Amino acid sequence: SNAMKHTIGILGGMGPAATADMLEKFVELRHASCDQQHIPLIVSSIPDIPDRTACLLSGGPSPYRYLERYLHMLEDAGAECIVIPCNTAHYWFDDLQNVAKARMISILDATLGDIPPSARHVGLLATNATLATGLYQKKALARGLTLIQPEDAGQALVMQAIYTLKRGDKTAAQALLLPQIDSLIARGAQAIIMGCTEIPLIVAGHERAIACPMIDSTASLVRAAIRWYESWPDT
Amino acid sequence: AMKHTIGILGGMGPAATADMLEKFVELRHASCDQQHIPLIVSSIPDIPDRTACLLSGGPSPYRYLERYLHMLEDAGAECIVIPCNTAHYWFDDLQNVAKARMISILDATLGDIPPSARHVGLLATNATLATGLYQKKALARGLTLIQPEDAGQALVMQAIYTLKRGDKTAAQALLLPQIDSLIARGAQAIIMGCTEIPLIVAGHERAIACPMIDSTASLVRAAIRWYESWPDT
Ligand SMILES: OC[C@H]1O[C@@](CO)(O[C@H]2O[C@H](CO)[C@@H](O)[C@H](O)[C@H]2O)[C@@H](O)[C@@H]1O
Ligand SMILES: [Mg+2]
Repeated sequence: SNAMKHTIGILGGMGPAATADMLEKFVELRHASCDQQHIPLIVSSIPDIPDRTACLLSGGPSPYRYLERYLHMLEDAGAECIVIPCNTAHYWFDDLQNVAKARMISILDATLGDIPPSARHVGLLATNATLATGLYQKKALARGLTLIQPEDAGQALVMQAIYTLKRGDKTAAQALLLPQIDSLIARGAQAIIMGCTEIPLIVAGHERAIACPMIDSTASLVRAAIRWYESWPDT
Repeated sequence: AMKHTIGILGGMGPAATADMLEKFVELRHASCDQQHIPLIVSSIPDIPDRTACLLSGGPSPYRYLERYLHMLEDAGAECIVIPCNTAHYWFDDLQNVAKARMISILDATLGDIPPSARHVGLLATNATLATGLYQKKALARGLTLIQPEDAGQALVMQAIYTLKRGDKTAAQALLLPQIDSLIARGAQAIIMGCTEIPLIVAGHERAIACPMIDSTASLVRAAIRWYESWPDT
């Protein structure tokens, strides 16, 4: 668990299914000949972190002091680099980066970096809060992208899909989400960002039925963390 | 950290550890994220190969296990579970050094076998079989364990390490005929006694004529029971 081992901490639990999905992806995306070749990881999946959207939109209790606590726990355990598999939680990214000893890597930049340069007009599937606070907007503008978001009726259904997956019914979530993906495509999306970490779990298996490339924010962050680990002269 | 947090001392291998987290989500009833089990996970895979140590004279995993155990405790884990069957060779030693509660995969798994199944197949690593980890516990319960013959066990071992290398399709081609052989030999149930096995079998249970007992899922259920036994949870 050495710091000199370049251990990656996952500040997770938002939600727990997305965190488990990230772990599976670290295994998938890392080239390894055996157990011992995989990436060293310490994971916090401690879900009591208050709901991010309720905080931002309703003035519910802030997740910030939980994130800070669990970040220091990971650092104290030896994590040299920290990744957060929750898009909405990146509202607090800069604040956490101010207090962090460990390197931090943003899901937002990793995700935008994984969009083909030819897709200028890009759908965005995310929580109401990620949209309302514009987490992707400045970075997308800088890259010369136009973000396409579901209109109000559609967005409510996307939000319901996310929370339905969070409650554990994937089938019901899919029936809610898939029609919203087609609407984005019908409106001209050249790719669609899955900008909430439950979305890839809902979509999994249907990519073939979907006419445009889906950009997986969780997988993008995993790839970035892998590059970070692999950059070291001793790894 | 959180009250009654469960540490997972994982990474053996990492795919099985990920499978364990998925199962904690599946098997816990929760109204929302905030009702899920608090977990801190070590998946730090540099732990030396368990079977290689035991049958091949390779370096011992023990000191790694002890280190990461303390790490989890220091992070606030009050109960520790290990999603590797072969690593239970060291369970008693770890429990001695542990302040936190520990829950054995072996007992959790045997306790989930239907009482009607007397003659049970066992899919596990060579080391788990050779050191008899399941053996004494099973006999106490009146079970008779059936294991593959030499040739078949080499293929089970190959399947496990093939999954560990990341090819599930090749692992399945290797494993499935060994499952059929156990049933042909009269297995009333089969213990998947290696945490990679459920990953290989997943998607095939219907094709399989007898119940498979998932060691990972058994351990998860036992940890959930431990967590829910707290009056302040
Ligand atoms: O847009 C760049 C901006 O993003 C931040 C985090 O908000 O860092 C991200 O981008 C960097 C350069 O691409 C990466 O090295 C880094 O890992 C990623 O988090 C800021 O640091 C930076 O100003
Ligand atoms: Mg390197």
